[PDB]
Amino acid sequence: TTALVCDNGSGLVKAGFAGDDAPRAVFPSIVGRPRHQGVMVGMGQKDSYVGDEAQSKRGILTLKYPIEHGIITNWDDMEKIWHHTFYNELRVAPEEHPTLLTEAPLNPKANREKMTQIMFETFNVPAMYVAIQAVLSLYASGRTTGIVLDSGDGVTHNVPIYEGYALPHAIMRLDLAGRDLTDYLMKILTERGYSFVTTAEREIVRDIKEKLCYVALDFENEMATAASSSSLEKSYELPDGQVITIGNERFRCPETLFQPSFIGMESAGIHETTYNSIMKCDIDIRKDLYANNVMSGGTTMYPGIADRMQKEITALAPSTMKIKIIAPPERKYSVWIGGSILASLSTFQQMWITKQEYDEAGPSIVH
Amino acid sequence: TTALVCDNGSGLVKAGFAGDDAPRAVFPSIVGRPRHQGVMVGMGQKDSYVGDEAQSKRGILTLKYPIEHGIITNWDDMEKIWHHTFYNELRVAPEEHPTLLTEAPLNPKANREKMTQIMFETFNVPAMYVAIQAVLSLYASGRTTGIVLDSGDGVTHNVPIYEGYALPHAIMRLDLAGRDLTDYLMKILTERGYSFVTTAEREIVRDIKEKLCYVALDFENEMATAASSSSLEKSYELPDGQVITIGNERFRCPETLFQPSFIGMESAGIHETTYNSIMKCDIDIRKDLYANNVMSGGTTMYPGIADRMQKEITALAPSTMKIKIIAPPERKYSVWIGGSILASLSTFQQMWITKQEYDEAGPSIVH
Amino acid sequence: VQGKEERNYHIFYRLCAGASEDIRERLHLSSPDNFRYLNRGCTRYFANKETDKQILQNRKSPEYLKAGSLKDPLLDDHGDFIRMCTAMKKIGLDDEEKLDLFRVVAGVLHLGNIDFEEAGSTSGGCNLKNKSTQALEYCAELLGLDQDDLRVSLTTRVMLTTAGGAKGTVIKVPLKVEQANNARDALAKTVYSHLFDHVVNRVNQCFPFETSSYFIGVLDIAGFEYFEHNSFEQFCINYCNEKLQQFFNERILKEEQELYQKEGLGVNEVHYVDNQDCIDLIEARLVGILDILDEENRLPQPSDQHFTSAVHQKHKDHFRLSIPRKSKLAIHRNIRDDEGFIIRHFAGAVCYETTQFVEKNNDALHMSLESLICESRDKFIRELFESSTNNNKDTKQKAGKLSFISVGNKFKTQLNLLLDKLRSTGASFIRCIKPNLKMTSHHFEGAQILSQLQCSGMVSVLDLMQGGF
Ligand SMILES: Nc1ncnc2c1ncn2[C@@H]1O[C@H](COP(=O)(O)OP(=O)(O)O)[C@@H](O)[C@H]1O
Ligand SMILES: Nc1ncnc2c1ncn2[C@@H]1O[C@H](COP(=O)(O)OP(=O)(O)O)[C@@H](O)[C@H]1O
Ligand SMILES: [Mg+2]
Ligand SMILES: [Mg+2]
Repeated sequence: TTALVCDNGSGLVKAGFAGDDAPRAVFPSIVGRPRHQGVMVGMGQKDSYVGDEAQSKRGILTLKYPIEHGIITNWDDMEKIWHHTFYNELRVAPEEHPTLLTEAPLNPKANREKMTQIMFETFNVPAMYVAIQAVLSLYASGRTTGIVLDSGDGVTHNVPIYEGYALPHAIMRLDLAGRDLTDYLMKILTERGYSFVTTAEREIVRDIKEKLCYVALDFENEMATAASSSSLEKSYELPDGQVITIGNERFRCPETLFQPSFIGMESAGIHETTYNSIMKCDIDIRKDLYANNVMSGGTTMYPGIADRMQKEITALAPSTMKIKIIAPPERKYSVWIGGSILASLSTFQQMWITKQEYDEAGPSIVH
Repeated sequence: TTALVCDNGSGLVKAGFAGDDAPRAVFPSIVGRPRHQGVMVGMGQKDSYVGDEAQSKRGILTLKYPIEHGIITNWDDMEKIWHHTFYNELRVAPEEHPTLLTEAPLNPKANREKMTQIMFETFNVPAMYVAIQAVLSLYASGRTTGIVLDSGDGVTHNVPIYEGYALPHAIMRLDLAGRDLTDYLMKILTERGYSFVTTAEREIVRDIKEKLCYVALDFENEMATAASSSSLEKSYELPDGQVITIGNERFRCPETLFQPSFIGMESAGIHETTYNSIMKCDIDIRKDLYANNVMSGGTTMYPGIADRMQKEITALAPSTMKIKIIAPPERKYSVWIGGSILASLSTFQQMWITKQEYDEAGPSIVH
Repeated sequence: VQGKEERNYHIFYRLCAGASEDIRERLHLSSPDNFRYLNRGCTRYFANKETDKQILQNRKSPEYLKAGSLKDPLLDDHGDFIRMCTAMKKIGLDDEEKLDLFRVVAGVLHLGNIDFEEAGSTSGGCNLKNKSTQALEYCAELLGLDQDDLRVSLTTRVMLTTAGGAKGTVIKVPLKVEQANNARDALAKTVYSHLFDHVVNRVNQCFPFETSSYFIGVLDIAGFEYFEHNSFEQFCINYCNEKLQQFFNERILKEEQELYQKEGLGVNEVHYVDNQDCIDLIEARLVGILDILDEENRLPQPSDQHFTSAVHQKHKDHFRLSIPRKSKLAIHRNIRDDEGFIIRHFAGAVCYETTQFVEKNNDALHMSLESLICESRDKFIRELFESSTNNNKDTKQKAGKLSFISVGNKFKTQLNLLLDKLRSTGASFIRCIKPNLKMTSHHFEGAQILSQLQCSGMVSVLDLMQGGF
């Protein structure tokens, strides 16, 4: 009866049944092997700790995120993620539900075949389907027109959709935010003398990337007032006991996301990739893409957006057009709140990939 | 049959079967041959006396500790130690049990090989293993995390352990306490006109190192009150009837273990070696090394630690990080009560190095 | 440690319910919510309409105010305490000794509240809590102990260094907080254990035997009790019924072997109903499930999740054991891998969860406290923990070895003292069937009878019997 929406995060894999509150389980996706000699012969050690337990056992493991630059590293670690996810979080057999899985918008072939094929043969689910994470964010806002953003550590996307059709010729996938912001924050915190190099400790960079950082309203003028002897210092306390006072770098990192020339690649900022996707749509429709600019994904949770994004777009777009950007709370779970809306509905009860048709057809059932 | 734990003291050999009370026999390792010509043709005198009888026959022997600066002098005297220990104390034959021996955490290789090999050919025991003395001090107070101290006459050590892994990078070996404290008491007791130079008499100094010393809470202020007529004088009575009156020097001898500057040697006190092993451990784990500081051995039995050690560490450690220093009673038997828990417990009942495997492999089976 | 909606023993409810104010003033009782060995489960009394009027307001807990007396047509916890003392007049006990059989029971109840915090890092150890000061004073006059000597005895491990040379002495090493919670409850499972042995030995002297030779006895014990969730109490019952099932089928095959060749109806054979693979699974040395449990207590820091992964570590084979999520019945598929197991027995597949499983097993009555309750400051009490009048043990305190002592072994070892006594005797198996749920006349339930035919070992007899005579 009830389906399961399990969202293949780039973070942060999310799992929870169909409808209607929030995901049951969210955890850092990491697998970590034990890297030092064991001297208490108890000992009960497992092949790999997943997160949560690999985030409560930091500093004695070697963290490996199973998804990197929007593609999964190997299914040897991924299947162990799956077994962990269903069993010690949700507490339900995969043989008892049609499931609903997600992938990234514009992802390499044959990563959807190899996925579809392994998951049926390993867990023997009743039926399954794969929806792209951006499209679902329409449902969470109730839109009938507008551009959708799935931005996670570390692949973002920019997809424009009109009532009620998607355009194959206007979609942009950037492998640019947010895990490159994580590496950049580590590159500019070494710049003020606090040295971080170890895999486990890299999570601490993510926790200050979450909490303390923000986006400026105008870069050049926040940079000017930063030069003052006036304080921008916020004091963090670290696990070992150490105290870090950061100022300039705090607004530098998530400002980072405009002008990717700060790293140095030729790709233009979210400012322009948003715009270049809009001006790749048909002429009459462009009118209603304005004011249906909907941000989404957890890496948009800096408090300095969306009115930075707004002030920048309104300057570049044609004059006298009413352009607003929709940014509410919930954005980290937006995609999931999409999936949640879908899987309870009819007619889409009959659009699942059923087991007999999968057996006859094989993995080549992409279209 | 029940395994036998015989601890290769730095001191002070301890011997007793696997668990659960206390060691059967303790004596301070000395061998002594008779140094003057015999004038009673009775005679009955043994070629080598071990202790207890070599500590009863003081003044007519030349005492030689077989373990000097953390290593055994030669196996000619050591084998006679062993033979006395198993046979004329514990009464059991080595042929009837697997045995358990102890070592230093860091000690000359291949003198653990040569040891293991000689002991197999001399006593022809069924099976054995060699455990490091520091690790066992976790077991004694049932800790799952924390930094371990085996400080005996004369090897100290500092090993950090995290549930239940030993960190190789941070293991620190100090060749400081306690025989150099024995020599130091003899060096500052000549300063009050009582001279002790001959081998037998050197034991008496060691015995006054046990009972009458203590460590100060604030050095500079204990030194102040010593200069006045304010009594810190305690009267000791000496083996041949003599009266010794010590003041200042009573707290001076153990204070040597802080600040090795008193000997002039280039090393840093237990204060700083504790810290220096912690700040060679991975950042996340440091949180639980604070407040799982476990002291151990017999040379930490001064009645003026750990709350000196605490007040000094608490000044150097990061601000408002809670640091519990746990020093239990029974510390002289800590190592042994550790070993006892292990060798009685399965799984490790089937993990001793056994005879058929040893005979095929040879001394390299150590690692 | 009483499970959810369960109670303790019935003397800990009949003394609370049936005590008057001329009985409560000499024992200082209060309502069940106060005592930790009573608030853990259910605090309600069994009663009938007439006695429901007589239960005092100061004997009622918040649960008693909310849900009232429990309805049962025969149990009366207020009234049967009156009819208990009529039977103590009949059996062979006087009223002064009956009063001494109420002082020991009330001392167990005021033991059930002591708490232990962590010391102020004063050279390690644990200390008692400030709320437990008046709670120790109100317990020590019931168990006959000194309040200044008992505070040491509940916090330290007393041993000696006296065994050879030099100056020998007795040193004191304090215990950890979790070791003090397991040690405080170990005294209550020792004092009530020797009190029940004093009532049965007193009853056996009320009608003493003339001599001994042959004997015909009746063994009655709890059946194959299995519920919605199965506890540590149900793991030892279903292991006890499996061993009694081993000797049961052993006597059935032997009767057929001594009848068809003795009344001359030919020779025959059958595939015996072996349960040795189920027995080795539950109790085998080193690899068995109960063998891993008594070993698990010895580890530096006990856990219940580390115990569970070790069960399917060593039992990676054996058909009669599977993971909890594999369950035939849907209800136990909400359990996760390191939280339970399913063991097939002669009554079918019974799942057990492992939450708090190790915590209920770990008893340890150390030297400093076993050698304090034996030296009690009251005289009727010192006779209860032996040496006995006949067959005196005389265990001295000056010895060393063994400290904690095996405890997951005492439930199997004490059962082996009866199974080999049964193996030398004949047997007369009387199976009792309950026909209906309410215990009402003429009623029959084919929804209640058939489950007791399949869980009383009766099916195993019918699938062994294939004789055709
Ligand atoms: N308050 C916040 N501010 C900035 N970044 C955040 C915040 N909360 C979460 N993040 C980032 O968002 C990421 C999670 O994004 P998510 O929506 O899970 O992407 P996906 O669903 O594709 O995995 C994390 O890697 C984290 O670094
Ligand atoms: N009460 C005491 N105060 C100070 N030092 C002591 C005391 N008791 C013993 N010692 C010292 O401790 C040493 C014994 O330490 P021990 O734990 O046996 O080391 P090891 O086990 O490495 O031989 C002896 O040499 C003695 O000098
Ligand atoms: Mg995504
Ligand atoms: Mg040592």
